[PDB]
Amino acid sequence: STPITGKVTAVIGAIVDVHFEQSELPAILNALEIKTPQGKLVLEVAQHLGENTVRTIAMDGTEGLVRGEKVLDTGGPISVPVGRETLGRIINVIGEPIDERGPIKSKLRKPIHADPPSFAEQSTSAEILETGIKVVDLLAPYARGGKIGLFGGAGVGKTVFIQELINNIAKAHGGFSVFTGVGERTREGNDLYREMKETGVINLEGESKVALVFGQMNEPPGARARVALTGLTIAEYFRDEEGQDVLLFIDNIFRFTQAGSEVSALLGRIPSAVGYQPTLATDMGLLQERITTTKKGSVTSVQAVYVPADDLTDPAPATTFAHLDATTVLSRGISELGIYPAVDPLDSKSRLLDAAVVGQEHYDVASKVQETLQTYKSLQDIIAILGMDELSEQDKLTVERARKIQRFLSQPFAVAEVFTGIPGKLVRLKDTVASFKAVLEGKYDNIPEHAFYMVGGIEDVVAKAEKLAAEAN
Amino acid sequence: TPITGKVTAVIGAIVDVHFEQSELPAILNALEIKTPQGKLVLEVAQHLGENTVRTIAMDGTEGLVRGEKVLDTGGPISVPVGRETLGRIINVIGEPIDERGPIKSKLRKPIHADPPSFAEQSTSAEILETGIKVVDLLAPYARGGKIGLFGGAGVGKTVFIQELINNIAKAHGGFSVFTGVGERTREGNDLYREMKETGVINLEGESKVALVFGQMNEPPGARARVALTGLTIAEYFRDEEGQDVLLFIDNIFRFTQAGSEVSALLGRIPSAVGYQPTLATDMGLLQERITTTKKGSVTSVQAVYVPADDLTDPAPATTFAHLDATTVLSRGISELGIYPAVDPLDSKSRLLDAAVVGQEHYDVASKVQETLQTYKSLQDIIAILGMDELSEQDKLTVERARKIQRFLSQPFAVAEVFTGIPGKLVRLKDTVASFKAVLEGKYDNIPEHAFYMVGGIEDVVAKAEKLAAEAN
Amino acid sequence: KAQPTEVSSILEERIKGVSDEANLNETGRVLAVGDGIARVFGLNNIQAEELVEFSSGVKGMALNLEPGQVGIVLFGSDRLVKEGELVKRTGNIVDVPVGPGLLGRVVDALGNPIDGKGPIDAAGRSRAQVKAPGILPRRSVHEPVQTGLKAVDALVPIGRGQRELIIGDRQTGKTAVALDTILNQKRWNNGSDESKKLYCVYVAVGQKRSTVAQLVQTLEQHDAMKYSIIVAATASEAAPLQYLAPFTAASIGEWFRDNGKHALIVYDDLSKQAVAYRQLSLLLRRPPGREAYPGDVFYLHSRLLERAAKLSEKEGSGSLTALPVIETQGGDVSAYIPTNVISITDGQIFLEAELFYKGIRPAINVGLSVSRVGSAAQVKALKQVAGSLKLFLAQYREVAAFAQFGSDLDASTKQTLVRGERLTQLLKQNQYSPLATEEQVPLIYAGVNGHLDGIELSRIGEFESSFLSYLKSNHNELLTEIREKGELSKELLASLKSATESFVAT
Amino acid sequence: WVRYEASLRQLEQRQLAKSVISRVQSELGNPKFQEKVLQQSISEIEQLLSK
Amino acid sequence: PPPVRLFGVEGTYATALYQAAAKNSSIDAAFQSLQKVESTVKKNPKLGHLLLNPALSLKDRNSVIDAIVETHKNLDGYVVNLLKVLSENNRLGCFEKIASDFGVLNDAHNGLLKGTVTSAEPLDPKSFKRIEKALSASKLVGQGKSLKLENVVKPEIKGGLIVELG
Ligand SMILES: Nc1ncnc2c1ncn2[C@@H]1O[C@H](COP(=O)(O)OP(=O)(O)O)[C@@H](O)[C@H]1O
Ligand SMILES: Nc1ncnc2c1ncn2[C@@H]1O[C@H](COP(=O)(O)OP(=O)(O)O)[C@@H](O)[C@H]1O
Ligand SMILES: Nc1ncnc2c1ncn2[C@@H]1O[C@H](COP(=O)(O)OP(=O)(O)O)[C@@H](O)[C@H]1O
Ligand SMILES: [Mg+2]
Ligand SMILES: [Mg+2]
Repeated sequence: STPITGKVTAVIGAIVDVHFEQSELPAILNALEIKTPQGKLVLEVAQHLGENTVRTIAMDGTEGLVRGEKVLDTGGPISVPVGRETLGRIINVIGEPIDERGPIKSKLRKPIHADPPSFAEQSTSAEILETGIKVVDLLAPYARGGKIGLFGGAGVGKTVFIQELINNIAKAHGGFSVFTGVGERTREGNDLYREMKETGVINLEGESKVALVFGQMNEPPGARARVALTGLTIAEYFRDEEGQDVLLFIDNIFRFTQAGSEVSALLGRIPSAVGYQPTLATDMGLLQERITTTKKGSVTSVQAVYVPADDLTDPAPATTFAHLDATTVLSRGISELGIYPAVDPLDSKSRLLDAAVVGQEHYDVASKVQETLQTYKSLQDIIAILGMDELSEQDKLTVERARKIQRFLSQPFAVAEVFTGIPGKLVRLKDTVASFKAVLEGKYDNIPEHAFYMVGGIEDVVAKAEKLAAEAN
Repeated sequence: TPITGKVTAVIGAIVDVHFEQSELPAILNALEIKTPQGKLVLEVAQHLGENTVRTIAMDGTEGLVRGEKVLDTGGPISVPVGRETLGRIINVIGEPIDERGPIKSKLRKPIHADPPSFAEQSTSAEILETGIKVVDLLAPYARGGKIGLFGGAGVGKTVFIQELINNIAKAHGGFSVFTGVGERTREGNDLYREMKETGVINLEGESKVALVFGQMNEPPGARARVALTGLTIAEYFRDEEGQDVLLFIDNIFRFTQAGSEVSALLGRIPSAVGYQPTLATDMGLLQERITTTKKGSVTSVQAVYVPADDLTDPAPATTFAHLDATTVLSRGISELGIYPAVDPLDSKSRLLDAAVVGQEHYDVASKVQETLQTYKSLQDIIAILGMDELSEQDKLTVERARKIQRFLSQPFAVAEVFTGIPGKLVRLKDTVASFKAVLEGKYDNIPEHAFYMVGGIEDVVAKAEKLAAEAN
Repeated sequence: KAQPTEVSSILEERIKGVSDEANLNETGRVLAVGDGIARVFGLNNIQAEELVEFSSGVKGMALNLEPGQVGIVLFGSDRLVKEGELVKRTGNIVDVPVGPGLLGRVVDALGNPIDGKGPIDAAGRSRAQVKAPGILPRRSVHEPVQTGLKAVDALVPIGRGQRELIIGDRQTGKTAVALDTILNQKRWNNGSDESKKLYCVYVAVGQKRSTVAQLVQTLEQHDAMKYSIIVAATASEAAPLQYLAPFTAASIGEWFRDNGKHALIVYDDLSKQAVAYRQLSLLLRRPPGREAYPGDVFYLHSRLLERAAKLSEKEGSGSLTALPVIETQGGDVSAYIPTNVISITDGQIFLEAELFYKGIRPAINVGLSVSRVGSAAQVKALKQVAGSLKLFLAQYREVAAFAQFGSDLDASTKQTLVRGERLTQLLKQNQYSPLATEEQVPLIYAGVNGHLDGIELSRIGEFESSFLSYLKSNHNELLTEIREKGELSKELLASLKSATESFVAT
Repeated sequence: WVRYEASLRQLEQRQLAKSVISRVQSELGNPKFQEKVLQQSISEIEQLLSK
Repeated sequence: PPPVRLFGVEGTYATALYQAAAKNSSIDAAFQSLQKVESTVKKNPKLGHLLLNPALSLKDRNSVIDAIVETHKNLDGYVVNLLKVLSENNRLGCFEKIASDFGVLNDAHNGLLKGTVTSAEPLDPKSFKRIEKALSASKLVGQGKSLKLENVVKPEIKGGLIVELG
């Protein structure tokens, strides 16, 4: 046909301005191509600046861009290959395979920009997702068709937590899973890809029931922004056209907001609170609403929010809290004392913690665990200042029991054996609720609190207590 | 020939008007725009340039188009002034909000007037007995002076000011004015109903109070200028009528809030805490016109809303220097059950002098203040370590200060909706005698509960006797 | 299916008629469309905040009318709109369909049906931006709003026309207490007395679509969707839609208020509306105020909330009750938006995670939760009757002031501590369990007599259920007496005391 | 059965929307670019006759 | 009282020139001199629009503005003043020129290329804009009809879209 040629007029960091002629203006978020010596550069039209000039966001590095270079309009937004062909392949933001295994022979390439399915939702938030992690299986149950937050700052252990999530779930899940790796470590992605390869999760010459998306934080802001969108395109195509339950996996959903703020700083927008993009809520909602159960298929989301400067009140983590059925807040303070995973027991929360879905027994156990932990945190100040002696017998017993539960919350992970030094444990929901019910009644008050450290079920607690009392003492 | 202009820009609450004649309207002039919903008034705030003036809309900018005919009134906003305004609700543009017909006032003065000169600054130290123990003890109010009600959201400012209207407004004798600046419309309604019941507003006869409202539902310009409208009414009462005036402005901080509100869109660089650069200037221009001159006295009571309960916010912090008697309502004391919520420490007034309230009054107030200060210095030591570790004298001081803090709470007649106890009118002399008796240790045996929500020391004794009787 | 046929024919005939008589010449042409907003030259006769129709079909609204160009906020995505596209001004200020047919339906910000249940039957069109009633047309709030939860009814009662803010931290029960208030109205809405019927309007601004589906199904189960109204402003939806949806829902509630009916609109979130309006201002080139929030977030909140009022008998005696929310950050009540909204609402309801994990299931923070009309807007059987029910709040404040941290002085202090602990034990209420005033009053009375000798604090949970069952059996005469009469007589108080003693004996 | 019939109505509306693409393609290949121009021109003439 | 508003923003110069002309005379003479200026500018492209760069000292801007002064002082009226003030101000001088012709066009010709659904260009030279637009449209549809690229009727797609969505 007739190519739509545009001329580069401004290159502002990761943002490129393109000027067209009369009646050839690409719409917002259209994909634009420039034949750079290293390959092709994709530009997404962020704004129309008028006078037939469009403000665009770069999918790759803007070095080597000369003003006036020819710009080709693809005729639509960025299209990523979709279908079972992409399963087992590693794809960047653009859509080309980066797994060096040849081009993807996908029959369709759905655009990364799609409208939410509106009110095609279901209130099926009643199926507990058994992950094997005793703390989340007790305090903040995960939804099979819902969204999991998995908050945390630097360190804390969010990456090992999500990796344990894949290891326990995607191995024996009835459907496909998609990992996006939004602005994370490329070495982490390589290691986790190798880990799935060893487990047979991604079999190159086989079923390979998992599709991988990458474009980690080494990529420019536009990439880190749109890699979540392309992973969502993969997930939505598997969810609707294939009718399969999909295990989404986003290693850092915050990096999308970080990239949005980065491009907004160059988009000529007055900054929002804490210097974020003003549209942070709008783009964040547009991102999260593509992750919905929908009439056909279902999605599990599983996010991982990075809180800047360990500030839970930061605008992006505050905004993402609404778009999450269950959250798992990892606090660095708990990480200091060594209870791992560092999930905050009384900051994770889950909509699934209701007696109708839970069963009024596990719900009561979780409520009493929260009771003990909240009392412990309330009394920490006078415990440090005065000590345990000042408290009455009931308060002293409550503090000791809460310490025991908080130690018991630690659970070894199979993906963290090199760190713990102890083989990982997968605790069933019934096992952990029975164990914590037994703990709450005081049946294990005589057992030292250290026996609850890096253990699984209550039988493991008894075994560790016996070993410490006999072999160690 | 009337001066005509055309609307050039409508940016939120401000409207830009261009006049095709060199005779541009002066700043603060009133601009009239004919609208289907009624009449829209615009107050000129800036001369942008090229025969364009930046104005602030008095009403909502609903349905404004670029090119609307704008009529210049030739002067600032004029509101009715005189006895006709008594018992009538006044809008920001002088219109009667209540549909009682037009106001037949023969005088219409502009809301923008020069503050009284330093020569006409007649000042007095007359005591004002409001019947509230804390006020008559620690922060005495001055007749003809300026009274401040500092407090956060939901601390007691509106209830406290309603208590002043009930107490002193009925027995004032002169003409008082209430100016609702950016407040709750339902609050204004209950205020109107309460004055109708108390008789200070007599619809079918003579009323002693003029009603001016700029409730928050109004646009920012109305909230900014309604204080000036009520101020002009009070000034006309003070100067021309030569009568004592009680200008009740509820939460005057809305004026500065609206000024900072319009400043951002007025092309003004925001000041600290995102306020208007001129906050001190326009706020003082408003406050100084509230003063007692040689022609009359204005016993104004102004509530001040502190954002985020932060007393260091620029607006209330600068408003403090414009105020004679200060009453600070902190959330902390209210959280302890003291419903008046007046923090006894920073609640200070210039009248607290031995030459004004008397040597005994000053001594009693000072002793109360040192007792509360010794209490406050012992917050953490008691909370984290324990009252047992204190000395016997320190324990006695702590318990006496607890009794005093309970005794500060007083039943307000308008507060029966919350307390459930009938309001009490504790006299100044009664308050002084009760507090000097308590400070002497005469009632150390009486439990702290008997001082909670009571009037005089006789009420304390009666409540203690009732408590002993029911305890058996 | 003749219905799609004739509706298509009618719509296309209307389009033909519009084309035959349009003569649109001063219509605008888009210069620069940004992120969900477009600047358009032309429209020399455009009204401010007037709806416009872009050539692509996306509706718009005019906040800033600069000389020459006007800023149009888009009520949808900016996918379809491009530079040079025609914009068609609708000629009328943005409005929302209103009427009784909106009941049982879920609508977006503009009022279009999004539940897929067919077209909306509206008795009329009301402006999204409507001036609040004046000083005189309102009336003092006296008719209570029966929330159905013990703590909020006893300590912070809500009345018809009152504005009570449900301020709290994240997932601390804000929408939960909103839901119990929502559901408790089924007792009266299933009757015939319209003066006691209280139609409901939920504002889901900033919430996710899955949460709104949870909401609508929950209302469906407990026979509540028929009298409730869902105005959903999805986060994925354009920020102007989030900004406008609470205003349109306020107009919808004002329809009931002005027609002699009582409406409860819960402005749930509204901090998401605040940040959406912050986005609107920060891309509309408006310089911000504090923490990058625009100047009129206070004016916005106040103007929106003040539309909720109790009209006088001359105006039909209608009422419009507001239940706004504030999502505080880390319990920061002393923040700009929180204290701003608290200064608007007629009292606030504070919820923190501290009491939520401490056991208080309503998470009612009796300290910072205060209602501006205590005696009024409360059930007569619950307000004071025996006196202690009136200073209930003062007693709670005392219990907080001399809690377990304070030294246990004497037997009187021990009794006061026991009374307070038993009382806060009683106030816990399970979710989706609206407990009526005819059942609230006996429990509050039992919290003053027979409370101290409770067998362990944990057993009061089952003690409450057993006491309800006891009041149901051969004591329903007392329940219906306190439900119908409203006030409690001396003989009624004696009978209640006798029943309490008989139960505590067992 | 009620919400099954509601879903059936939704599905028939969706299938009509699916057939809308064939409806559009019917006039896409139809040499419609001459009669439509004349009709819109005479409609414009009639529109301006009143004005 | 200029016929049409340029709303400033680089358009104030054209309005100022029009006001200066309308003060006494030369609504046209200054305008054909300005058109000659633009024609001379486009006659030498590398020498007529590259010279309008911001990186140019005031002395060389003055030398340029004398350079356009040529051919028996075709520069007449207040145009010379416009170049003089543009030398000491924003240099490049095309859009304010177009604004000048557009202003004079509204002053004396009053044409606009409307048609709503019609993607035509029916320019009309008449101040009474009531019925002559119909004659212009009839002439345009009669003779010419070069492109007629309607780009799909919007009423049909809009109506279909609302029909399927309900
Ligand atoms: N199951 C586990 N056992 C022991 N340590 C863990 C576990 N999970 C996470 N960690 C800890 O997490 C920390 C950093 O983890 P990671 O989440 O990768 O950092 P970041 O959140 O900055 O990406 C390490 O110090 C490591 O000890
Ligand atoms: N003297 C008092 N007696 C009883 N309750 C009071 C008293 N003062 C304040 N309160 C409580 O504090 C609140 C005061 O609110 P109000 O002063 O009207 O708001 P604002 O502080 O914003 O003006 C009321 O809800 C009331 O319960
Ligand atoms: N009776 C109750 N009151 C309040 N919250 C409850 C109750 N019972 C259970 N909950 C839990 O508390 C949470 C309330 O949070 P919610 O009201 O949804 O806040 P948000 O909507 O801001 O997340 C729910 O997820 C629910 O699981
Ligand atoms: Mg990481
Ligand atoms: Mg909620």
